[PDB]
Amino acid sequence: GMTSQLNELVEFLHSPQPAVRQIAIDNLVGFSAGPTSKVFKNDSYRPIKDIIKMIMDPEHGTRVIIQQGVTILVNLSEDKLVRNIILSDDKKFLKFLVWKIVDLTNPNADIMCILLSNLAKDDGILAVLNIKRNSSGEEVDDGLKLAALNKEVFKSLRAMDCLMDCFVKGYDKKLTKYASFNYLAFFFADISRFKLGRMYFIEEQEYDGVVPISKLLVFTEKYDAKVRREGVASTIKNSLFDSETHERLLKDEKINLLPYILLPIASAKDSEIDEEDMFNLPDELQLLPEDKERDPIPAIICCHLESILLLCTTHAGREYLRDKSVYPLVRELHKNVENEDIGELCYRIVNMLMRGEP
Repeated sequence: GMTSQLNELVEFLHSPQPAVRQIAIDNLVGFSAGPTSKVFKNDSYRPIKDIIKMIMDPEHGTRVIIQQGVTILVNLSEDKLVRNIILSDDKKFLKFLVWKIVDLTNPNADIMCILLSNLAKDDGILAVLNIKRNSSGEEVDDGLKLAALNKEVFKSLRAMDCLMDCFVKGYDKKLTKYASFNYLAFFFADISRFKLGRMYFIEEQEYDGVVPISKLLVFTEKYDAKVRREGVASTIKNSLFDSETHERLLKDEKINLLPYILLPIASAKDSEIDEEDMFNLPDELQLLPEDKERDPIPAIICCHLESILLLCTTHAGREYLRDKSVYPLVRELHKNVENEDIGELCYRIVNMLMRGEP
């Protein structure tokens, strides 16, 4: 019935005629969500391969065809086995994808960021850290016409550097009218789970001489972009996996890590901290606006509390946190937010900060 119709239809994705393909994918895009999507897994994932070729085709890959192909791939990238095909079957696609996001004339940038964030679960995503290009202008990389970079915006030839630039400077449609790059937050979140990924975020990069994690910190207070807050929260937590890195990161004043972990758990109104404690708080936590509130999403608060808890691993870290009135902030969070997961974490932090010197 429908299964029989779709099996025949999917094969037209590799018809030699462009007109035929354009029609085939137009009809198929609707069936990529829900039980009918099994059809895209025929011939050991041949439809996925054909769709990838259609997207990358420089002549016949129109705006609509790219949008429909990516929309399919976003839906199908829930399956782990499909993500494998997207990354490993053709190594060109990942290069194509990241470079087309940083193309500020690409109208399908955001939908592509969603695809990228889904692919970041598979550890084959680490390839992004090595994807560079020879020149700033137009270039042919393994038969791919890469668009010329905006030299005014992107100073790096590294892909990961340029994606950071898009996220940090492109929020609220500031680089492109078509996109705000929000879902790159989830890309950074999932890639920083891996060792080599964490290492990008906590080390100086040449192109702008800064430690990337610092550039994301400001977005913990971005209360009109829930996706950004969630991803950045996880990236910070994942960046702190190594105890021995904690002293360096807390004390680097150019990074200025701690205040942006604390701000989302701080409130002006529902919080009584005496003035002795308040004088030890970081500058950014003192004289808070009257309307200053905690992040309303408990999942995000818990993530920040997990970061604080990580920092409590080492004695030097515990001393740093104590000296910045982290205890009173945690106490008042506990007092004023009924959530039970938040509460459990608050006690675990206090248990740690109660320790002396080993």
